[PDB]
Amino acid sequence: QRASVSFNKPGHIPFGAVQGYAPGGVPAYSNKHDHYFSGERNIEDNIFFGFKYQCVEFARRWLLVRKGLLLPDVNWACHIFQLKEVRDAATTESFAVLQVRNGTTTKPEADALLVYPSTDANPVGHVGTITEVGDDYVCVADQNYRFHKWESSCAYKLKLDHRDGIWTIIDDIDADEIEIPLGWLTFPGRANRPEGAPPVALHPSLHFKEPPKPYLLRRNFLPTESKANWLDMNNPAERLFVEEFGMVSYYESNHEFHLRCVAYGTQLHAIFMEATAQVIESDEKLRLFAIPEEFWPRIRHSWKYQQTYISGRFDFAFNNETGEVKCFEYNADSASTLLECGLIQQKWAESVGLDKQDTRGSGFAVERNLKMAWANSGATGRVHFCVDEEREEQYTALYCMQAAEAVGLEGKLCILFDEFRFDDNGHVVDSDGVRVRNVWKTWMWESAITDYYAAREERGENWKPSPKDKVRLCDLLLGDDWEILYFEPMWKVIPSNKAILPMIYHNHPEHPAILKAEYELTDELRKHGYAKKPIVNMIYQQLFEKQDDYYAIIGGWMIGDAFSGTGIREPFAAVRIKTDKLPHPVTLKDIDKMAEDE
Ligand SMILES: [Cl-]
Repeated sequence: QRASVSFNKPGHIPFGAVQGYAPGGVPAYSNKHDHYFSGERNIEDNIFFGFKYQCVEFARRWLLVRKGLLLPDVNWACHIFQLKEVRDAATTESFAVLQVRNGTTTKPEADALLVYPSTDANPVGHVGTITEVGDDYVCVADQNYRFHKWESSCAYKLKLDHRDGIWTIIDDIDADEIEIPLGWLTFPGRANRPEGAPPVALHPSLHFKEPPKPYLLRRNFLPTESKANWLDMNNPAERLFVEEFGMVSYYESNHEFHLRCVAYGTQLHAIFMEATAQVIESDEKLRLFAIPEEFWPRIRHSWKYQQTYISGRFDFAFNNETGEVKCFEYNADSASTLLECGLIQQKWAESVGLDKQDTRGSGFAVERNLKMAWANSGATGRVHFCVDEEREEQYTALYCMQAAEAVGLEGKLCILFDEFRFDDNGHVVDSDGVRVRNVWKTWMWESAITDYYAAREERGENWKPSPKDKVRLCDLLLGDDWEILYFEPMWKVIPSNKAILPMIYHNHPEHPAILKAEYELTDELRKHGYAKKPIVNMIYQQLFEKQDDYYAIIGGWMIGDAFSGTGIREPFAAVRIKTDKLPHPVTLKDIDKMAEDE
């Protein structure tokens, strides 16, 4: 009936899989899906090509293999069009490129970098490689645009229009979204390196140097400008926040700290998902995780049916001396503190004047990634956002709801269960008679399980749902309709259970962020030092080694499948990321931009 959903889209190939080869033997690797950021550098033979696998990464790696020229650092792809100078990889000698505008009498040529402008859904623009030119087409090799396995030596072919001697490359593959590139960069006077030529030997001056150690430093600040009414009371979420909490100190990181969180967060999310699958398929593990046996079929169906999810938050610890990040838990079934990270902390920074050019807020990607999670969640139609009478649950719901609605979903906030009736056929419908199909909720699956059993005593087990009956939590979350999409799905209780911590350590002891953890105390744990943590028996976890006497826990947000930001609790504290200044930016608008924006 209703079809299974997943964040993996048909015919898109996994992250890092080879899509194909541009002429001259340059592989394009999959970046999973658009706007995906891995946090992982691609460094081969001491050359830093870019982030696995963004479009500038391919451009730089292509340019080096094909022509032996090194593309300088540039943050936004569209800014490549203002490039005047690359460097010869072997000599470091400067080499001048030629800017050729699209839509003039100059025909494009093979072995040029094609640059797309910034659009509304592609703020960074795009770069690819023109591999071949015909009388009415150009072939383009790139990364991070199309995710299919290539059938030939390019990702796609673009129309090349010719009218009155004027040549215009038009991207009209997708029907509505017609994009017209800015132009392309040629490398006049530089031949392609020979077939079979030995690899390019980068001059030692141009090798990747060790970036500075991550840092996370507590700062104390006396504001220059301080705004009194810095939240928008016409936004419901912000109004409820001000009603809970009302209208200095903060944390500053560097970009290396942020990247480590993105990389470790993304990698851990996969590790936790892998261990969740092992629990799902084991009866003994389901028992250990205190899933009642009666719900085993329900939770196993959830795991197969719904591989989408909106939010989850790691708890990280960080050591400033060693740069080490460790993970204590994945609060994978929660959205608590999202609004604070995604919005409040930036608006606070602006009010006291911290929104200077030299930093950005650490929850900058949250809003965009939320919209993206909702768009690829599988939820269509009406989504009921279901909360208790707690302001925090309400404003978390409203913030997730704003994102849903921004991508064409229709939201209804439901506080407790008065919005809902059973119709003449035993189904939960709302006050518009619309039958429930999608539920985002703050209600915990454990509370639903408890409500399920209470209702079972109260109502009987011969009980048929009828229109006279009040809808309860267990009818909303654990009803006869197992094809309702739930945000956060039922299986999400598994990665959230600390019983998983020994499993991820057994599976992945090599991972730098993984704490040693066992179900029984081992002499290794006694020697290192341990904490004994209960689970709904015990787990024993290794101990992990204060600024102005403040202990701080870092929250690392997964929003859909994207690591989307950090927030701190000492009590909620703002996190600012100091921006990497480029010494030799290609254009002034590229300063303070971030490759994370792609
Ligand atoms: Cl459907």
